[PDB]
Amino acid sequence: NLSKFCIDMTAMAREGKIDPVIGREEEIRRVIRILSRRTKNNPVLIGEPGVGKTTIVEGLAQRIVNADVPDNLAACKLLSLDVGALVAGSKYRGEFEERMKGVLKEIQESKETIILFVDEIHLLMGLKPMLARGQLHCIGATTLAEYRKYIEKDAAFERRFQQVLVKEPSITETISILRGLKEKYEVHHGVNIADAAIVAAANLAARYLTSRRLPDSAVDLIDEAAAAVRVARESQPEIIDSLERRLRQLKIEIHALSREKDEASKARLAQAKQDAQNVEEELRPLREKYERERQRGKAIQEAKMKLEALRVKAEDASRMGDHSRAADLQYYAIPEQEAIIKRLEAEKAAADSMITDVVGPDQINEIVARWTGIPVTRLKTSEKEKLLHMEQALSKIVVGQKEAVQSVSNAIRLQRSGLSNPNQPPSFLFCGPSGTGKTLLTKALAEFLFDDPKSMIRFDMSEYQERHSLSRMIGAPPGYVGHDAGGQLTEALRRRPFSILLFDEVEKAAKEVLTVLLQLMDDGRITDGQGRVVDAKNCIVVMTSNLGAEYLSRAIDPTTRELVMNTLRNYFLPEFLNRISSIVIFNRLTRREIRKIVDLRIAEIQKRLTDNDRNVTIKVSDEAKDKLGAQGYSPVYGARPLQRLLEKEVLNRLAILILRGQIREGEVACVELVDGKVQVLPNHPD
Amino acid sequence: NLSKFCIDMTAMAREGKIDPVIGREEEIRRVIRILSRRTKNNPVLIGEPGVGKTTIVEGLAQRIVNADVPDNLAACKLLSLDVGALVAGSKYRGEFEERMKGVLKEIQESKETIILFVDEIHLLMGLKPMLARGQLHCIGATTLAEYRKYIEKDAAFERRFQQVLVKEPSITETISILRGLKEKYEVHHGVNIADAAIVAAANLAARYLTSRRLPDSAVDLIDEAAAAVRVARESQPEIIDSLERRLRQLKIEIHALSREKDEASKARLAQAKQDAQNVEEELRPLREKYERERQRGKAIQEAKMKLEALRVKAEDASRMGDHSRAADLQYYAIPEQEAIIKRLEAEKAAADSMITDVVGPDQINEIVARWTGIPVTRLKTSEKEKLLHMEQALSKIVVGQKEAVQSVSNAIRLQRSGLSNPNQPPSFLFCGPSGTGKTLLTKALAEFLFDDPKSMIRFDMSEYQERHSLSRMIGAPPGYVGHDAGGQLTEALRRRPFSILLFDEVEKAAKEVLTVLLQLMDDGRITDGQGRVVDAKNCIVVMTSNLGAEYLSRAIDPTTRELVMNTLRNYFLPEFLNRISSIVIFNRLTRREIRKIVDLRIAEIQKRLTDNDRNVTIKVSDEAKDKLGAQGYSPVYGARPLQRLLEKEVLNRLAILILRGQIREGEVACVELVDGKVQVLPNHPD
Amino acid sequence: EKAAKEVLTVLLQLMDDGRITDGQGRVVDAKNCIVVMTSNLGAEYLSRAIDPTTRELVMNTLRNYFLPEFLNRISSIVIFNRLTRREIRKIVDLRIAEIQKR
Amino acid sequence: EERMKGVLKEIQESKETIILFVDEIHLLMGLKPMLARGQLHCIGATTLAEYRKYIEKDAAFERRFQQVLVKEPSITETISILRGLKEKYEVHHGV
Repeated sequence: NLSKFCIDMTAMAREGKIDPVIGREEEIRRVIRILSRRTKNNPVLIGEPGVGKTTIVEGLAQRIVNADVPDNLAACKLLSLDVGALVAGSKYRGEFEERMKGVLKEIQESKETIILFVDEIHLLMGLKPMLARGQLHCIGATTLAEYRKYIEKDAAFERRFQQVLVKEPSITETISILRGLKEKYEVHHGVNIADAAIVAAANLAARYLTSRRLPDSAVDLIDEAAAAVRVARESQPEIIDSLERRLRQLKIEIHALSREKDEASKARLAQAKQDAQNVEEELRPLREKYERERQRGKAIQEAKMKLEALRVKAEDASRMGDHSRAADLQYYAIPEQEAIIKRLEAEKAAADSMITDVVGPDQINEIVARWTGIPVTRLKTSEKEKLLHMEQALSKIVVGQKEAVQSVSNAIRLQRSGLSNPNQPPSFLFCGPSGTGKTLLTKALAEFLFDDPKSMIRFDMSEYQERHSLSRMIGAPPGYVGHDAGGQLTEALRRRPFSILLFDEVEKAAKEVLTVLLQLMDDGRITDGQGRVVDAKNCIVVMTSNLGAEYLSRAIDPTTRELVMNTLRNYFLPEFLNRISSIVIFNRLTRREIRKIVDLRIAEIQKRLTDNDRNVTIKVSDEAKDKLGAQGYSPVYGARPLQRLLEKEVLNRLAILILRGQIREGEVACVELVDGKVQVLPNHPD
Repeated sequence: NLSKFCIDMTAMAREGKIDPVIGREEEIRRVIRILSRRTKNNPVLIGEPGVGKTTIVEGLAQRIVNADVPDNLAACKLLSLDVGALVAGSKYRGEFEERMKGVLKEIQESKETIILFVDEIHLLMGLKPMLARGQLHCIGATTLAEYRKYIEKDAAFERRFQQVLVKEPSITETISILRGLKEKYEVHHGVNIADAAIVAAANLAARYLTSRRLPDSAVDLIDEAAAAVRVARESQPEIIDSLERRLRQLKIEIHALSREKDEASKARLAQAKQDAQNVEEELRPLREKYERERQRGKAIQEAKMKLEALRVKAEDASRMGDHSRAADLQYYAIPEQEAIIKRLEAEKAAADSMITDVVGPDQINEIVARWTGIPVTRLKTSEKEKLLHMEQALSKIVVGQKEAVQSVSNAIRLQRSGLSNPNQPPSFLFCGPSGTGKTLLTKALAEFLFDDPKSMIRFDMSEYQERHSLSRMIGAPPGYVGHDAGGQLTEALRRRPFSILLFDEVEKAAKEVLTVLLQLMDDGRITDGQGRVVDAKNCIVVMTSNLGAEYLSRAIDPTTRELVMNTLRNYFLPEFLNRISSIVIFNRLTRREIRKIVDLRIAEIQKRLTDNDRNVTIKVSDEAKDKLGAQGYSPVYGARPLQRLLEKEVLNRLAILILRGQIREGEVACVELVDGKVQVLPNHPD
Repeated sequence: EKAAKEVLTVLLQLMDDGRITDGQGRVVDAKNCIVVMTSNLGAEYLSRAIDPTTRELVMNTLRNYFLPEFLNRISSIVIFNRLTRREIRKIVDLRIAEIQKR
Repeated sequence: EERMKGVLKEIQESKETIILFVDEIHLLMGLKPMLARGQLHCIGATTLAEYRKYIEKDAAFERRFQQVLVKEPSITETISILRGLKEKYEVHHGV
């Protein structure tokens, strides 16, 4: 028989080597209905890669072999066969097609109803399975795109098929499947785990390592964690290996002195004999407890092995009816094995590097850290304390609208508390003069709430005032030219959902993209031109304005607030306008805060000084700062100009004397001013 | 002889593995006489996808095999080539090219005359049918879109053909064809079906499903419901299975306990044998009647099967002319098979309960439900009970304008009553204050008549004050600015046959807008600017206004209403105003309805608290309710901002304390107005 | 000044990435590199006597051409002018020096 | 193919857990050793280019491997490893 390429699922099912599936049953029954459906028997599943749609097929087969299934299909069997393996048969398609017809017939001339799951089904593209008229069955599963690319472009084949979707499970579903496979994996490493670590780890992978999808992601996370900790238990303790290297060098010394004959040699001979003694009679306690734990875990492993083997054999026999041996094996070998395990556990509990075989969340934390280099500190923060401190925290970054800060704070608070629409994320639309750090405000926001620069994006609506600009920016359905670039916005949502959304020049926008953004607000997602309606619940969305700022006199009054109220209600649909978290405003910039910013400026300057060993002592006279500020305020950009202004107007002469070294190590940057012109004074000429 | 890629449809007919389709038989005669022509007898069908135009082609073939033929086409052979798999599966067009060649020439090897069906002939473009008009026939079918974009371009190839069209099936067609398919699917399934179930099914299938096309949509959903009923029928009852599982446990326990020396084991073992006999004498009656009804359905299936077998054998002999032996079969098996059928129905009805072969509409209703996310609880009124509870149900949504909603309900009753002008759906003029749930009322009607928000689209007359707005709303020819996006209302109606048409604040829409939408509404229809066919007599249209608020004095009297309507008729065409089925009057919202409104809002709050485990109770004190109403009362807009007012007032500090924990789960959010500025009275200190 | 503003965008990235993301996504560091870009609009204001008043005219002349922060993510603005007849003759002397060298 | 199986077979003929690192693994892609998970053991290594060219095509391998890049070493590290080398290199040429 040419079962060469085939793999009998039902075999391992009876064998029980297949992993125990969990959850997602209604889908299974849907599959069933599709099978017994006459017109198009074809279950053709679709989902994102890696999710182990495979796992789902196998779980259905598992449910099958228990015979609690469609009767007309209970007598049927399932098996896999890699299409790549079939085309691995030969090099050329011609001789290959002989193998293929062999496949189609070999199953055809099979007097027992058995079905094949054609994984990666689309690869039929590269046909013969027009033989499908009920005499046979298949099972389809592959990604959406290529399905639309080839299957959707074949009527006859497809009018005989029925797309099946795959929802991506959520946190709780992880919790389920992970708690399930916990025992299996712990055995395969002979280890222990606690739950809260699993919970966190799941959430964490969900948050940051997101180039892949739930849930197998957090699974392999568990994997690597357990591997690392199992490597540590498998490895000798640091005291043990140091002891052993020591004693090796100790017997080295002992005998090297046994060669020489002089009183010092014999002295350190006896001394190194005592050394090797001490170390050996100390290690053999620790050495032997290490060995004992090795043996304990060993016995544990093999006991679980025979335990589950008996379990699967007994389940098989019960499915058969071999009652006598089934019952005796069950109520004899299971209980004694339980006793074995419980006395093993008792002795391990009494055993008190002695590492806790149980893993810890901190472990996963370190792992994800080296996965993304992100400071471990920020991770172990539950996203709650930061909330109870974010307000003043970000105040410590920029100042100027305490009220705006605390407002957006309350907004995100009400989001995370879950006291609103749980699907439409909070939305933001600013107004006021640039220079404050509005951008920078959002920036600190992100790197505090997602802890990443790239978490920010940028959108400037002059670039988005043509309807076709909208088209390209959201991408177009594959039937259009936008198929080669797609939607940068959309694709950004894809790659990193937990991120931030900037929008600017919104006054200069096209009305249509304005409306699709309004939808996004009320949608919490966007129906792409392709069908992948990608969530936004992990997003933050900001729009910019500076128009009414012409009202801003240095001074907060409600009067001007209503001024710009109308000044905006005119601009956009008041219903649309009802979709901000709350109206976001600004104000003028009194001198005091500006010179405070100057203090922050000289601060980051001293920071740059600290970046290297160079001690430099910035002495900004009060009046220095005073002139700096009083000069560089921009009625159009505030200190954004003044920033680089002072940057130049110090860094120049600073680096001058630095290159010159005339102001030497440990010296003082006496930041001086000369008659209305700032001039730091060199401690010396050449 | 590479017919391998093609199937002899005529054979399949003589094989009798096809389903006799009905309807469009005049189209059959059309294409028949076309093939009788010598001018250009190779037509193309104008066909919308998903109509099973296939089914048409096969009906053609079936009539063809049975003397329903112009003698010129005596023994022509309709065959079926999978053109798609043929063209796209070729990795290199050369093999594709030689395939095309070979099939072409071998067609000319017409040992008998054949006429192959082919589709998507544009896919043959991307000119090798060099002699199609000679030595060749063409069975074409597609939408007019492809005919235009590819065929209407070329001259010779196109002019070789003729145009024929088939339309969307009416209800009645589906009715008949489903009545046909009833028996076929039954015989494939061995279950029962209710006529009216099918009727209401296909009805809702038209109501919804516009994605897919009738009829075959109704067919497939019927099939799915059927298989669901079949899966339940295939399964043994869950109570029996559970009992038998318990019984297997009991057998194992018996084998385990009999080998034990203890009167505990012996007593429970006697108990186990006893209850084994119990559950056996329990299930085996029900188990055997399950087996029996299964044998009944099996007799049914095989009886109908041999019925069809002998009947088509007799039909074959008829086509042979064996009237002697054909009539012998007809009068020796057919009515006797029917008598077998009658006896089977008799014994099955006499069995009458856990499993029913019939298909309650509820089942397919659940199917379409999880196809739409709406309970059939909604999908059972035919708008009748939707009316007979309209007043009350809508009141449960919004209140305060009992007169206005009353008139709305009356005129909508008239619309449903089929006696008012069905061409011109009743139209309405909201007129009163603002922020009164006005747009909320619009959406309320929208859903209450559809139970879905997508059936309502925003169209404010404020953007539509001019004839430029006219051109953008009504669409335009290719040469005007209101055309590129189609027309807003044009496309809006192009999608929906059932929706409401929002005309907000129409005192902005100029008289010209009144007159053009009069052209529209007077039959609920006009011709779009883009140049298509559009009619929405099933849709709904409603206008709004608020200039009557200015009349309204803080407490509707016709006195003020009189002058209001005067100002309207002299501001807006009184003849056009006569198209308004009812002027929707409103008054000053007194404080009681607003109190109840805020109560509904805090209800939305408490229920979103329920939306998670985090759920405490609000206690809005009377004075708090009243004061907050007085505050958020916006005489400019009723209390439209009062909602944001209230939420920002309480919900902020609420969540603050919550995520701090000053009040824990389930307890009271005692909203007690302190100093007129209520504070969320905490319960747990620091 | 004639550039496609999206090429300008990728250049601005280069200015602010230290590297660049490509069609392969991969990134290659340019920290050890520098960049040059020129214009010749100011010739309008070119009339020898260095005066500030013109420089702001030029600054706005190019503000309207690019993004503000783009013109700020720069390291420094560059300015040129015509040549003094004396330095003209000087560079000619350099030329004849080149000549005698050849 | 057959010699490849022979050694592949020869793998199965193993006293202890035989591990066969392989480089250029793309060379076998541009599937044969899809036989036994658990029996065979290699380490992957190539250019990121080759990663996307052949690693990311067969979904089987995609579930069967995990990548670890190699950051470019730095200068001080060069100095160190070069001291290491320097020892043996001079030993090779006594200067």
